[PDB]
Order: sequence, then structure tokens, then C-alpha cells
Amino acid sequence: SVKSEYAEAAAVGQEAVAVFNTMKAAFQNGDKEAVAQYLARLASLYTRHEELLNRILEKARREGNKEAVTLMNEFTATFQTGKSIFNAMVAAFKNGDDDSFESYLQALEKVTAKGETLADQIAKAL
Ligand SMILES: CCc1ccc(S(N)(=O)=O)cc1
Repeated sequence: SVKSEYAEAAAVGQEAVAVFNTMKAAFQNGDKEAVAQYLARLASLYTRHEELLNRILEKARREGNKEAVTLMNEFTATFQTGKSIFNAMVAAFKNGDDDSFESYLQALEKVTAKGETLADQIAKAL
């Protein structure tokens, strides 16, 4: 069902949360080789999560589930804010800018944390 597809998307989101926090620790410890590999893993995970979310929104649309479509539209916009900050973080890392990297890292945390309020409401609506 769309509901079980959302639970799979939720798990993939949780995987990125896990990899993010082991990356933040690696960044703080100065282990740039690790950070590079975690950033590649996160990019893949975010690409997969976006693809599961789009397929869930398209299916809720075909199903006429208006409340779910509203919530998923609001979520996909916030998800894009996260994506943009993530990509900026990656570029900060490429450029050797630890100041901006720290900034984007803290911002992505606040975007992702705020997002979970909606993420939890979508589960209950599908
Ligand atoms: C694209 C980054 C991202 C990943 C996950 C979320 S959330 N916590 O599911 O709203 C928000 C933003």
C-alpha cells in the first residue's frame, strides 16, 4: 500500500539521519576521508528518499487523498530546502571551508528536525 511505501521511505530517511550523525562526529574529529565517503552515502540516500516521496505523492494524487496530497506538497517543499542546504554543505567540503560547512551542517539539522512534525502527520493521513 501507499502506507507501507511510506514506512519504507521513513526507514530510508532514518538511515540518512544515522549516517549524518556519524559524519558530524567525523567532521569534528577532522577525519576528512571519512567525511567524503559519508557525504557520498548521504547523497545516494537523499536521492532514494526523494524518489520514494515523489511516488507516494503521485499515488496519493491518483487516489484523490486530498489531505495527504496537501501534507505531501508541504513536505516536498521543505525537503527541497534540506536538499539545497545539503548540496551547499558538500560544496563547502570540496572548497575546504569548514566555517560554511559547520553553518550548513547546523542549518540542515534544524530543517530536518522541523520537517519531522509534518513527516509524522503524513503517516497518519495516508
Ligand atoms: C533533503 C534533506 C531532508 C531530509 C529529511 C527531512 S524530514 N525530517 O523527513 O522532514 C527533511 C529534509
